[PDB]
This record gives sequence, structure tokens and C-alpha cells, in this order.
Amino acid sequence: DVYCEVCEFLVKEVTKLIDNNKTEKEILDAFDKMCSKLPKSLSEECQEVVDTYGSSILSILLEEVSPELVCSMLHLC
Amino acid sequence: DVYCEVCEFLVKEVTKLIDNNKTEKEILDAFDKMCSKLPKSLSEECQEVVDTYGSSILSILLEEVSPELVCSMLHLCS
Repeated sequence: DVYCEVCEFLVKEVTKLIDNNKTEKEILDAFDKMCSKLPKSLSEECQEVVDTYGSSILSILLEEVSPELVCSMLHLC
Repeated sequence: DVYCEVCEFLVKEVTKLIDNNKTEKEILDAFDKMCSKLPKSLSEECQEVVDTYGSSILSILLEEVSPELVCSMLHLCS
């Protein structure tokens, strides 16, 4: 109605907020430790994925956030 | 496909990684400026929402992230 509109607005702002340089820097610094915890037979393919798409994961995941589906879980849409 | 598994792994790790105290704090600090971007006709309903569900928004946002879907955007899955 209008609590859906306000909730949806807020989720959109949050999404925008956290798509920022502090978040990226933090993700990039962690990719090493992330691949290390994987079986030795998957190491190379992990590095290969990180060294191709690592820098673009955050934006892809944020871009897929559905403001109405978040607000649905909060019972506001 | 191992590249699909590896990609999906990475997405889950990133999702966990950003669900932390630095992120929540910056969200909590910014709710006032957010409600101000709204017409004065909606101020109260924005504050009612913030002061009921503001603390829950991050958690729900990341729970809803689909590792599968992100990797398909990356053409590493399906």
C-alpha cells in the first residue's frame, strides 16, 4: 500500500549504501583465504574464477536484490 | 561442473563475509538520512518501519541471495 513503498525504498537505499569501496576492498582481500579452504583439486579453478570475475561479484549480487521480496519476508508486501 | 561449484562457493563466502558488524553499523547510522530523502508526508511511516525492521534488513537481504543466479549471470552455471 504505502508501507510497501517505504520498505521497498529503504531496501533500495541499503543496497546502494553497501555497494561501496569499503565493501569491495574487504572482499578482494579475502579471496585468497576463500580459495585456500577448498580441496586442493579445486584450487586452480578457484583462482581462475577469482582472477576473472572476482571484482564483479559484489555488484552482481547487489543488483539481484529484490526490494519487494525482502519486504515480503518482513510481511510488508 | 566444477567451475559452477567454485563460483557458487565464492558467492556464499562473500555473502557470509559482508554480514558483519561494520556493514550493520554503517546501515544503522544511515537510516536518518534515508528517511529524510522522503517527502515530509512519509517521515512517520519511514521511522515506524526503521524502528521495527531496520535491524532485520541486512540479514534478510543476504539470505535471499541466490548463489546459483549470480553464477548464471557470470555464465559459469547451468
